[PDB]
Amino acid sequence: ASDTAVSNVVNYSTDVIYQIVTDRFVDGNTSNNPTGDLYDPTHTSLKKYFGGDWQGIINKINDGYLTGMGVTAIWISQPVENIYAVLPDSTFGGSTSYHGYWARDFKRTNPYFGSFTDFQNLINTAHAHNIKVIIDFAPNHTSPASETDPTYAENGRLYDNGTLLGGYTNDTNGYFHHYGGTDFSSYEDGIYRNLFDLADLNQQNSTIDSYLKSAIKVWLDMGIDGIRLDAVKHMPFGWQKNFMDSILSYRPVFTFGEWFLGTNEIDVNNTYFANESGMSLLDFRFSQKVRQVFRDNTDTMYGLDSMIQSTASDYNFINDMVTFIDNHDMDRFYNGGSTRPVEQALAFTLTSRGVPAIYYGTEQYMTGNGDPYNRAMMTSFNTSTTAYNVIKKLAPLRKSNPAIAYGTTQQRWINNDVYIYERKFGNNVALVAINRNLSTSYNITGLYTALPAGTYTDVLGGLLNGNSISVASDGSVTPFTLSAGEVAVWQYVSSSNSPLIGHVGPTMTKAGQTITIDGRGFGTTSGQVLFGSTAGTIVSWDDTEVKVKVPSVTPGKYNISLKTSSGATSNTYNNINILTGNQICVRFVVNNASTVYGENVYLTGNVAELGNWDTSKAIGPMFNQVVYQYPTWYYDVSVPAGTTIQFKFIKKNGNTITWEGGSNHTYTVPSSSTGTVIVNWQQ
Ligand SMILES: [Ca+2]
Ligand SMILES: [Ca+2]
Repeated sequence: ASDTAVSNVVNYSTDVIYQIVTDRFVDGNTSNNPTGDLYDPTHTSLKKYFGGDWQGIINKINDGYLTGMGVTAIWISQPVENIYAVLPDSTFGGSTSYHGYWARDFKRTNPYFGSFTDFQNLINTAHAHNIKVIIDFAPNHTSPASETDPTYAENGRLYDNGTLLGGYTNDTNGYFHHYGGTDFSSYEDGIYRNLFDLADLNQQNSTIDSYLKSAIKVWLDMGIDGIRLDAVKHMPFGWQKNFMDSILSYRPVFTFGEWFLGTNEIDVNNTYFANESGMSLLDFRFSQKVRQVFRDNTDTMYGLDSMIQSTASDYNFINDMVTFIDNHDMDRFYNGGSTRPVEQALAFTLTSRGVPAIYYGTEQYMTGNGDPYNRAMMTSFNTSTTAYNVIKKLAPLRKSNPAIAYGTTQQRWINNDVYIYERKFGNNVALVAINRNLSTSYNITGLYTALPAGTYTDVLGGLLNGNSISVASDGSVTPFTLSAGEVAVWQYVSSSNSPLIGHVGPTMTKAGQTITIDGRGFGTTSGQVLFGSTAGTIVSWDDTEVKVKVPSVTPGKYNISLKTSSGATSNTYNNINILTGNQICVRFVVNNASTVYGENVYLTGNVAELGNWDTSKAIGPMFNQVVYQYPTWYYDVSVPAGTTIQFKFIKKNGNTITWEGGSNHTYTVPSSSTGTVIVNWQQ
C-alpha cells in the first residue's frame, strides 16, 4: 500500500487533522439531545449541551464540507459516557459535561453524542471518504467531586460497563487519589493530587490499570485510528509507558498526548516524555511561538526560527509533533481586525514539519477568548472564506510533496518580519515566503534554494498575494519584492527517488512485532530492512511503504536503514525503542535514602527499561512528597512483565555518583498486575 492510504494509522505526517468539539459542531439528531437543565436549545448558555453529535459530523462528511476543505482526519471529543449532573456556575448558571471530559463509564458512549452504532456509522463514513478518526481519551480522572460531600455532582463515580466500581467518597478500594488538590508546585504534586476538583484515578491500583487497558481496547475494536491523551503531564510517565505498550501490542494507532507548555516555556520533562513514552505530543512550543509572532506581536521572525531550530534538536521524532495555532483551551486565534494574520499562521502551520491540527471554525474566522467562549456553536459552513481556501490549496501538498510531510526545514532568508524557509526531502523541495508586515514590502535579494533552475509559480495561485519566481543553475533566485502580508509557496516534486525514510511507526516496539517504514524510492521488489546491522523479516514491501517484523535483538534503541534490491542504502531513522517484553508498571520504593542539598536518588538496573546500569540514563530523580515522604523515595516504572531484575539506587548531583552498597536488589516483575517493591538503602 501507500504511506498516504487512510489505512496507515501509524503515520499522520501527510494528514491534516480537524479538531471538533462534538457538541458545538452540528446537531445531526434532535432525538438524542439532552432534556431539561442539561440542554440549551438557544445556544446561549455556553456550558450546557447545545446538541452537536456524531450524526452531524457524518452529515458534514457526506455533503462535502470537510472533504472539500482537504481535511484527512478528525479529532472528536471523548466518546465515553459522562456524568449527567448539572453543576452550579455563577457566571453561566449551569455547568455540564458537554465537553466530554467528565468520564462516568469509559466502556460506554455518551448517549447524547450517539450510540455505538452511531459511532460506527461515523467511523465507516469517515473511512469511506479517506478520513481517519481520532478520539480524545482522559484516563487521569473521572468527574468533579467532593469527598467531604458525596452529594456534589455524581461523586466522581466510575462504572464498568454499567456496574458501579465506586465513588470518591468512602473509597475503601482506593481507586482514586486522596491527597487533596494540586497547587502545581512541582511535577510530582500535579501527578498524585487532583486537577482542581476532578477525582484523581489511581492507576497504580491493579483494578484501575486493568479497567483502563480494557476500556481502550473497546474503542480500538470500534475502528478508531488515533488517540489524544488528556493531561499526560498529570499522570506518571511509568504508567503511561506501560499503558502505551498495552495499546501498541494490541493494535498500534498514532497516539499523542497533551502536555501544556506556556509562553516561552521549555520543560526537559516534556522533551523526555515525547522521546520515551511511546507516544507523541502536541507542539506547545510551536503553537505558542506562532501566536507570539503572528497574533500578539511579542516576538519576531528570529524567534520563530529559533523555535524551528531548537525544536528539531530536542525532539527525536519531530515529524510526529502535532502542531496547531489554537484549541479549546486557548483564546481563538482570530481576535478581530485583519484576518491576514490567521491566514498566514495557517499556511505556515500547514507547510511546516509535524502534523497539522486545525481547530473547528478557524476557517470561518470564529472568535472567542477563553473557555467557554472559545467553544461556540459552528457559525457557518461557508466555503468562500480565504481561510477555507488556503487549507484547500495547502492541505493536499502534505500527500503530494514528501518534502512537506517528512522534509527538514531550513531558513533561506530572514529579518524581523520576513521568513523564507525550505522543506527538503531528497530532491523534493518546498520553499515558503511569508511577510507578516501588513504595510511594508521587502526587496528580497541574496536568496538561494535547492529548487531546480526554472520558473516557479505560486501554489496558492496569488490567493495571498504570492507570485512566481525564477531560479538559476547556481540556486540563486532573481531578486523579487515580497509585498505586505504576502505568502507564496513554490515547490518541486522529484520524479525519481533514491531510498529515503521519512517516517517509522510505531517508535516503541518488541521483537515479533510489525513496524511501518514510510518514504520514497524503496522499490517494488523487496530489499532489506535493518535494525542496526540485523535484518528483520519483510511482511510487505512497496515503493513508499515497507512493513517489517522486529528481529530478536538485544532490547534497546536501534537505528533503522533500508536497502533496495539494487543494493541502494537509505538514510537511517534513529532511536526506535525495542523493549524486553510486555510492559508492567511497578512502584519502586527506597527507604533511608538521605541526600545532601541538591542531590537526588535514581534507579538503575539489569534491563533496558532500567537503563542497563547507565547512570546517565537512570530513572529519576525519584519522587518524595505525596505518596511517600523523604527520606523515602518512590517511582512508578514500566518494566518487562514476569522478569527477574537486578537493580540498585544511586544518589546523583552533577559531580558525584554514589552507588548503593552491598548486592543488587532482586525482584521478579509480575506477569499481569501492577507491582510494588520496597527496600532499604544499603550502605
Ligand atoms: Ca443531537
Ligand atoms: Ca493524576
